[PDB]
Parts: sequence; C-alpha cells; structure tokens
Amino acid sequence: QWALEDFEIGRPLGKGKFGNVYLAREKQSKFILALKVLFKAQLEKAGVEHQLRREVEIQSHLRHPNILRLYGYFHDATRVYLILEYAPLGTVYRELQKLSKFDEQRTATYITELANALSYCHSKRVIHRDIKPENLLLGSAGELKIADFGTLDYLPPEMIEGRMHDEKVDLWSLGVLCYEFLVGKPPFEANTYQETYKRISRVEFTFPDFVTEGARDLISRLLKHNPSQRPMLREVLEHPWITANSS
Amino acid sequence: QWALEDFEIGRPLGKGKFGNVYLAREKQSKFILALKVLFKAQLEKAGVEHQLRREVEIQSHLRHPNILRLYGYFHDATRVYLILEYAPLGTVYRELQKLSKFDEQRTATYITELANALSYCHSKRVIHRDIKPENLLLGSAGELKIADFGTLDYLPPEMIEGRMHDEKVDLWSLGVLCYEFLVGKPPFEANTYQETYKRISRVEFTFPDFVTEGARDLISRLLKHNPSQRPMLREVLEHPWITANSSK
Amino acid sequence: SVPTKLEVVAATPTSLLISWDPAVTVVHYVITYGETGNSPVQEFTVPGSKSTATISGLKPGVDYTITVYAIDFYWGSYSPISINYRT
Amino acid sequence: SVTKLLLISWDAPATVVHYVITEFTVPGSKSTATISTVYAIDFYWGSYSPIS
Ligand SMILES: Nc1ncnc2c1ncn2[C@@H]1O[C@H](COP(=O)(O)OP(=O)(O)CP(=O)(O)O)[C@@H](O)[C@H]1O
Ligand SMILES: Nc1ncnc2c1ncn2[C@@H]1O[C@H](COP(=O)(O)OP(=O)(O)CP(=O)(O)O)[C@@H](O)[C@H]1O
Repeated sequence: QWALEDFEIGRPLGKGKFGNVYLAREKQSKFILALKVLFKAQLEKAGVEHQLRREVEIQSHLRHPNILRLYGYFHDATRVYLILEYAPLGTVYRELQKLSKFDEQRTATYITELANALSYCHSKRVIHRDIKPENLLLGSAGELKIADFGTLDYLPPEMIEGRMHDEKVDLWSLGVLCYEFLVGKPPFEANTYQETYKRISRVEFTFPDFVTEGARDLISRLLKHNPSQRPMLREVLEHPWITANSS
Repeated sequence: QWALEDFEIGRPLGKGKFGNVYLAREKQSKFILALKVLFKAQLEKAGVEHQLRREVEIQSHLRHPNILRLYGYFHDATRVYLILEYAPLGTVYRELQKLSKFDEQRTATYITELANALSYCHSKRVIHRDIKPENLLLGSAGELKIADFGTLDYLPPEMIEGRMHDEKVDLWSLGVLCYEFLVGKPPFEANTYQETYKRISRVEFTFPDFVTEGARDLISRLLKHNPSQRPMLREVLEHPWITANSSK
Repeated sequence: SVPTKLEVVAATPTSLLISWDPAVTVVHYVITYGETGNSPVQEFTVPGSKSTATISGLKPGVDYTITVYAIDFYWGSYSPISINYRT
Repeated sequence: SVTKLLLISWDAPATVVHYVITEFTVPGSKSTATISTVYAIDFYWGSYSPIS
C-alpha cells in the first residue's frame, strides 16, 4: 500500500503530454526509484485508462532482466502514480538522436536483448510489446529495458490494416528497429501518413550502401508481409550476423 | 478533393468528444451527408489523431449496407472534417435507453445484420470492430449501421488478459450485444475493474427469468472462454432462434 | 482527499443527511458511521452518481464519526475523510 | 484556404510538412519560396485547399 508520502522526489527525468516522471527515493530505505505520473483526465479522454490498468497487471507477472519492473502504483484525485525501476542511461530514442546510428556491435546486442525479452513474453502468452525506441530504456550497464506504459513506423501491415495478428508482430518491429539502429531512420518513413501507410503495405524500402550483407539478410527475413514467413525469435538469436556482433 | 465550400452545413446532430457532427448538403449533387467537424486542438491534446486517421483508412475500404460509409475527408488550419453517411434514426444506445430491452425479432434481426457485416469484415481478414450500441447507427429502414472513430464490458477474456486473439473475438462481442439487447445491460457488468475482470475471465453471467431457451442457447454458445469453441458466423445465421425471428 | 468536502445538511433526532463535494467519475462511495471511541462500525454504499446520503437509526446524545471515501473504477479506493456530529 | 498569397512568402501558421508549388517543394520550416498554385501538405490529413 504505497502512497505519495513514502517517496522523496528528485529531478524530473521527463515531461511529455500525458504525464511525466521524476527521480524518486523511498524515504525509509533511500532506494533510488522512478515515479511516473499520469493524469486521469488525459487517459480518460483517449480511452487509455483501460489499457493502462491492463498493462499494470500484465507486467507484474513478467520478470526479465531486459524488461523494466513495475513495483506498484497509487493514485489520488487527479493523478496516477507508477513506481518504476530507474533507468540511469535514458532512452534508446534520445541516444539515437545524438549519434544518428549505432555500430553493428551495439545494434546486434540490442536485438539479442530485445529478442530474449520477447521470447520470454511469448512464452508467458504475452502478444504485442510496443518496442518503440522511446519505450526502450537503458540500464546502468547499458542493457536494454522494455518499458511499455509515432507508433506508425513500427507496426506490420496486419496491425495498421485492422487485421488479425499474433506473436509474429514483434519480428516485424525487430526488423524495423534493426534498420533504424544502423541507418538512422525507419525504413518506411515518408512525408505523409498516407505515404508511410502505403509503403508499409507494399514493404517499400531500400538498403543503403553501407549496410553489411549480414545485416541486409536479417532485415530482409524480418520485413516480410506474410507473418507466417517471418522467422521465430530463436532463429534471430541464432543468426550468423547476430552471434558474430552481439555480446 | 474536398473543401468547406462544397457543402451547406445545417443543424447539429449531436456533440462529440472532440467536436460536433452536423447535417451537410453538398453544393453540387445536393446529397444529404453527415459532416463530422472534429477539432484539431483536442485531437492533438488527447493523442487520438493517429488512432482516428488509422481507422479512417480502414473504414474507407469497407463497403457494406450494414456499415456506415466513409466517403472522404478534408481539413482546415484547426479542424478536421469527415464525410459520413447520414443516419436519420440516431444511435442504438439512445433507443436502448429510450426503452429498456428490445424484442426477440428486433434482437435477432440486429444480430443477423451484425453477423452479415462481420462476415464481410472477416472475409477481408479484418477483425475486431467496435460494435457496441454507441457505435451502432440506424438507417432509414431501421437497418443497423456500424460506425467507427467503459468499453471493457464487450471484450473477450483473451483480450482483457493481454493475449493473442483471432476473429473469434467478434463472436464474443456478438453474444454480449445479444444479451444486452434482451436484458438491457452487458452480462459482465460490475462496479469495479477487478470485479469486471473476474466476471469476464471466468465467464460469470446469469439469464433473467424472461430469456427464451432459444435465446440463452445462442448466447451460451457465443460466450465461451475458449475461442476455438465459439461458433462460426454462418452457424449464428443458421441458428433456429435466429432464423425464426430475423428478417434477412 | 476526495471527497474533499463533507457536512451534515439537515439532521434529525434519530437521522442524518450528509453531503459531500470530485472532478473525476467514481464508482460509488463507501459510507460508514460510528460513535467516536467501542462498537462495530456500520457500513453501506451509495452510488457514485449521488452527492448525498441518509443515515438513520442513531441514538441521541451520542457523538458519531462519519467517514467517507470514494472508489475509483480502475485504481481502487481513495483516502477517507472524517467528520463528527453529536446527536 | 491555407492564407497569404520571384520570392513569395506565406506566413501560414498551420504545421505544414512541405509546400509543393505549381513542380517544386520547399521545407515546412521555411515561410517563403524562391522560384527560379501552392498546396500545403499536412502529415495526417494530406493537402490543404489550393489557391490562385
Ligand atoms: N524508469 C525510468 N527511468 C528513467 N527514466 C524514465 C523512466 N521512465 C520514464 N522515463 C523518462 O521519461 C520518458 C518516458 O516517459 P514519457 O511520459 O515521456 O513517455 P510516454 O509514453 O508517456 C509518450 P511522451 O514521450 O511523448 O511523453 C523517457 O524519455 C525517460 O527519460
Ligand atoms: N452519420 C451520423 N448520422 C447522424 N447522426 C450522427 C452521425 N454520426 C454521429 N451522429 C450523432 O451526433 C453525435 C456525435 O457523437 P460522435 O459521433 O462523436 O460519437 P462518440 O464516439 O464521441 C460517443 P457519443 O456519441 O456518446 O458522444 C452522436 O451522438 C450522434 O447522435
């Protein structure tokens, strides 16, 4: 039974539209934590209060070193508080903006940590994990941490068209992430929402010259329209380009 | 392809969460249409602009007599406009509240109309459409019109638990509406989230004393935890209770 | 803490009429009432669409304690707010 | 019709992804167009009404 008085606030780590989050420390134990605040009014106008409460219970049955922990929650008259694990090194999105692209060693390591967490999620019957760069947090040792609490460029055609989908969705997003890490932008990015929508349905993307032959093979196997033709998560971890560059 | 000067905006037909829907008569063909005037500032503040724009793309390709048509859209510097098919008799939620419950032949006809629309959606592999009574409009001849743009009572157990799902989720929502049409409330309505989560996951619902055996047999077959045990859409149309009260 | 306000409106030799202020939809309010300081506290609920309730069956010359707390549909109950009224 | 109508400026508040000119294309961050009918392009809802 947590409350606001049990935490000592710190500097704000971020401030978006739906909410914000500060550094927090439990007063009794002085343990460093993160307190994400969400407004009930904003989540009620967009219908996210349904899926926010659903993901709060979902992520309590999941334990993985590459998935951000949720230790509890509490609320008041106008805000919703989530006690999260502190990620000191920020987001992959912000880090991608500062360096444009990642090397093959860091990219393959990110894919391995992502595929491992998704394999644990699929084993626990968890389906869709939004692995946007904004939702990928970095631990103290630089390890990736999924924090699922815009998204157009990362969803397969079966999701943007309102069709059925399964665990093969994460395989498409891995290929989009692997492309963005090495190139610097999502493969289907365009100026119009209509153009980016059609480019996803047609799988309209090209490889730049500097992309190695091993990276092109992995991305081409993942970015497939038919979900049944995409590989399985353990096939990604056994890929020669992954095992040669990951850690 | 469209602009504000192509229509003659008339009286409002009801306020929306982000704007207002008005009666619009085109300037050229003089066709009566529905114009949803959604404000950008509230679509950008709530974070639903991409959600509506995505559903606009999906709805623009589904042409069925029981689905409200999206003919096109346009926008200004601070509002978004949507050319919708005119539904004169309002929404089912309003008439479900004007009365308490529906007929047996009105419920079966509505279920038959819904099962036909979802058969057209499943043929294009398009699954999971918000068919709640608030999203159900009435045509000129009382026909059901599916419109798209709390909501936990209509979700199957595989969705509230956070698992993968197929086309059987619309078979679950079909049984929830059939119960609400005959009773007046969803079969898993509760006063809390955990109480609603427990009622849906464990399939805890009861039929009142005025529910026909043929009606409760169809609802019991559709409201099953295992999605593979849910019937086919053609089995719902070929149901004895459906074929004895429908008008298709 | 919501309900941020509370008061006894009408009152009666063996009855009470309480009222409260929320800017957020609530499922219902859990109303419980007991004498300050010795007996099990009686409990009852009032729908979240109502802003007042009636407590009857009390006893004159007794200082009661009326605590009210709302319940969020998704996040549970709020912090209670206490009040005193001597019959 | 997105408003203000060879160096031609617009000063359109809007935002705008880019401006195509009847064919060239200027970035949306710029409020002028140096040429040597304008369509304002929004990201989600596409082009605005032309002018003009
Ligand atoms: N455990 C955590 N540890 C460290 N930082 C965290 C964190 N959780 C969230 N953040 C920080 O705040 C940001 C994530 O929260 P945020 O509210 O911004 O995302 P969001 O999903 O709500 C959409 P938006 O980014 O537009 O606000 C991150 O950029 C991060 O810096
Ligand atoms: N084609 C259409 N034809 C006739 N009336 C329509 C209509 N579309 C919407 N409306 C009417 O005007 C109102 C507009 O509300 P809107 O379409 O935004 O639904 P919503 O998703 O916001 C939930 P609610 O309707 O309860 O506000 C509706 O309540 C309806 O009565």
